[PDB]
Amino acid sequence: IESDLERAEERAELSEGKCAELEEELKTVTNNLKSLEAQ
Amino acid sequence: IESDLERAEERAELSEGKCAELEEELKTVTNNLKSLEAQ
Repeated sequence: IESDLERAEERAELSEGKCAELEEELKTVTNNLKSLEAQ
Repeated sequence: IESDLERAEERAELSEGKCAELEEELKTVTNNLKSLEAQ
């Protein structure tokens, strides 16, 4: 169960980092879309 | 350790669910941006 918990924490950290990066990417993409939609 | 694994799996699977929703949101907004920029 300890061996289970360590890899569970590792994948959780990886997923959280990926989610944060994708949230930043979403913010940038929607900012560019809003800027381009003016024309 | 069992309790730790339980709530770890809980918020982990919540994280991948949110990540998948964010992935599809990025895909659709990118498609919309490409469609607008095509013309």
